[PDB]
Amino acid sequence: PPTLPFHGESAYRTDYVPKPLPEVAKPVEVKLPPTLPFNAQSCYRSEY
Amino acid sequence: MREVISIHVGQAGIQIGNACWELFCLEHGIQPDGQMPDAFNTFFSETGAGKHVPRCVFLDLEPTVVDEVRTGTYRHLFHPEQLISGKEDAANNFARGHYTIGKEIVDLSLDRIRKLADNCTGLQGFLMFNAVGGGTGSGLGCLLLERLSVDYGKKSKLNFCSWPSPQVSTAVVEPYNSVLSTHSLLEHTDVAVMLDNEAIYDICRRNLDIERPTYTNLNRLIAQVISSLTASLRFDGALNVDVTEFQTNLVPYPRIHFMLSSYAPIISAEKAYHEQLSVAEITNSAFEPASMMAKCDPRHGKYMACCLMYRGDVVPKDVNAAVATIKTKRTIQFVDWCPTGFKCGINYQPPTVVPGGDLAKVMRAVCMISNSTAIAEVFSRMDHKFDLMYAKRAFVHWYVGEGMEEGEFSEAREDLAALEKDYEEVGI
Ligand SMILES: Nc1nc2c(ncn2[C@@H]2O[C@H](COP(=O)(O)OP(=O)(O)OP(=O)(O)O)[C@@H](O)[C@H]2O)c(=O)[nH]1
Ligand SMILES: [Mg+2]
Repeated sequence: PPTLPFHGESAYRTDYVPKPLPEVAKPVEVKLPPTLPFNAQSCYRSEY
Repeated sequence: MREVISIHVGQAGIQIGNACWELFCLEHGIQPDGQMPDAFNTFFSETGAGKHVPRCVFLDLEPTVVDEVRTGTYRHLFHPEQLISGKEDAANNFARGHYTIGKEIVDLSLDRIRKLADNCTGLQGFLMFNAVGGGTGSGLGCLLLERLSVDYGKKSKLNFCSWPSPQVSTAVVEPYNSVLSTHSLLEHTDVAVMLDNEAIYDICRRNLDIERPTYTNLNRLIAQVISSLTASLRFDGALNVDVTEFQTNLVPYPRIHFMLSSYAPIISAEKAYHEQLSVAEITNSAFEPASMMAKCDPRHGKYMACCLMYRGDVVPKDVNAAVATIKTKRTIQFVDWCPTGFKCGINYQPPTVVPGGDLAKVMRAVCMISNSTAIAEVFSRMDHKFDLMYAKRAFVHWYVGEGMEEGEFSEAREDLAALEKDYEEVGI
């Protein structure tokens, strides 16, 4: 008589394989608004 | 000889000094560095090779508004310790300005005013500019009057207030700082010109026709007030008036020293050239009861005195004709103890033209510093706010926290109450 060869693979042996790592490369590139150039052009030079 | 020292305190004091000392710079020809490319003696000095240092102290517990003149073009004009600053603002607290943090900056202010008075060979007045609506302008400004009235006793101290407006405040504890600071401007002040922001807003709205004016435009017209005030101290004229004669032929019995300003050749270039801005028309717009720089209608008050300062190509025959037509009108009325009520003064210098500002080229000017019993209403409107707040002891923990006892609130209101009582007593 033959031996029924043991096929069997547990939960811990089956149901996860090493996943590919998540592809993350994205910073928050913020274009700076340039400082709005200032003429609240003062009193002395403004009127006299 | 012929020197006057301006004493700016409060943030509105620096900004009103930026316009006034500007106008004094042009009106004698000083360039922005301080060099002319001796009428100037009231405002500037002579420091060797044409240098012209102004006679001012810019005083503030908050460095921010005095830093913009220290970092703009005029660090090189003003002497760099004539711009005394502090660390913490008094922060709308009369207690902080007058008792707590004003008592460390008051040393540098009096030391510099003393140095600015030692180079004088006959000093006429102290033109103090302030704003009684806030912190260091109500606080340290009051204490500076206490120190000035005790070291310079004979000296006259003019004072251009910026008294709170009726419906416009920009501050909610403003009724406290106004009422509590009356005593500085009642017993330690010889001339108390009462100005407010709304009346300048209305003048800018209907006369200059700037619909949306800024504080810098408000400082335009108040600069024109002092130029006509010190006009006779600097340039020749038919009739001259100095600050001794403003406080003599205008001021009645000594507690009543509260005057109102009304410049009135206010016009801009779209209107200006279409009309004759002669002596008759500019003085009728001066006495008009909507051009007062107070939001205070003279039509329910009695003119006790008036000081017309005509300034330009003004002939004295037209002055005497103009005072006749304003005296024959019933809407303008005077107290019975006043047969003569005008101190006319003419300066030959034309009004200084305003490149790029708001006014236009006018050949003649007029400014009134008039004392009336109508001014008994600018304090009655602030009585109603003070009594409403102090009924529930609102906002008074901020005052008592730095060492301002709860008592002074009551006799500051009582001092203004005797001030009101003194004003209808004259008009009987
Ligand atoms: N005429 C004029 N008034 C001003 C100007 N800036 C502020 N004010 C008035 O000043 C009043 C209050 O005073 P503040 O501006 O707070 O200045 P302050 O006296 O130093 O008070 P603190 O800064 O809190 O110590 C406000 O009602 C404003 O209308 C200005 O540039 N010109
Ligand atoms: Mg301040």
